[PDB]
Amino acid sequence: SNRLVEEDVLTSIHIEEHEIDARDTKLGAEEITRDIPNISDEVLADLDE
Amino acid sequence: VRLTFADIELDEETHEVWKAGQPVSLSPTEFTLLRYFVINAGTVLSKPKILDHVWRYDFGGDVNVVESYVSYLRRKIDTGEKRLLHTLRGVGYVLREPR
Amino acid sequence: VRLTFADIELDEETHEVWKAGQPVSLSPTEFTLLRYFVINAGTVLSKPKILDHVWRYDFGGDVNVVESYVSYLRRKIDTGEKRLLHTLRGVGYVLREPR
Amino acid sequence: DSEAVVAVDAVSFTLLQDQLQSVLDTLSEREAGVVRLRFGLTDGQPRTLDEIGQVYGVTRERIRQIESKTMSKLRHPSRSQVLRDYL
Repeated sequence: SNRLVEEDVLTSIHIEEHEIDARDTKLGAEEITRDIPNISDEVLADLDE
Repeated sequence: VRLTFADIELDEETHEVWKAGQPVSLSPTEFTLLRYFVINAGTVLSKPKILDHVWRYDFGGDVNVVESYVSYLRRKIDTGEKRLLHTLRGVGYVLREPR
Repeated sequence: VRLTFADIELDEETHEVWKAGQPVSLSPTEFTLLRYFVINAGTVLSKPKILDHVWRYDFGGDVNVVESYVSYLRRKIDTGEKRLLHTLRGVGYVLREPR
Repeated sequence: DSEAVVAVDAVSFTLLQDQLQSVLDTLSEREAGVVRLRFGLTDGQPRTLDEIGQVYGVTRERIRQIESKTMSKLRHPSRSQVLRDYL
């Protein structure tokens, strides 16, 4: 019945983790920065500097 | 909007440079090389992609031209034997304050 | 609304131009060149945008005519060898006070 | 396999080539040929101005002027919007 959906009787909180590493390279260094090429702004709204 | 690094400073409008506060006159293409160096500060520069982006793709000359141009950049601003414009063997050059 | 820069004064109504308070007579095409040159003071002006904006797009003449124009501007206001309207090799000319 | 063709960017490149051909054909034929051999589209090598002069019987300054005409007309928003989308 929809009561279970509405009353949150059977609902689970699920958490995932996403690792990402910037490492040294012969090309130089990879930067964790907002200087991201060719991107819009509505998708840049929710990022810190 | 002027782009600065250590003791070299650039104004994007009238294409001149200050070295430690002293204005310096420099050649146009040599200035484009310096513009590449500052626009990719801290990242190593290799002769090929330097040739690819800065220079026209029609360049049929030899490879000594870029080495000579780096020599001019050295004798103009980094006159010291050890210089902020370090060179990598087979990997080219880089703008970096020495540690 | 009169356009002033250093010692050059211009009135957009009757198109009279003053150099250090002295009125000078100036040609219409050179008047448009001077108006553009003040309106973009502090930014280098190279020839291609000069023919693009100031002059008509049907202009089929050589590139020496604008050089003669800036020559008459040189002999008109800044007659000195060092002048407010400086030149750049390959990037045309610019009007700024020398440093 | 990084070297494998994406099979999506290939069709995109072909349609971009079609758009470029349409845009160039919309321009005048002399300008289209000048820019085509200037950036080496139809052949493998872009060419310097003197080659353009030898193949069109003009001086290199005239080729610089026609190139100025080319990118001036190419900044027209009719082409600018229709091509800028392709990125």
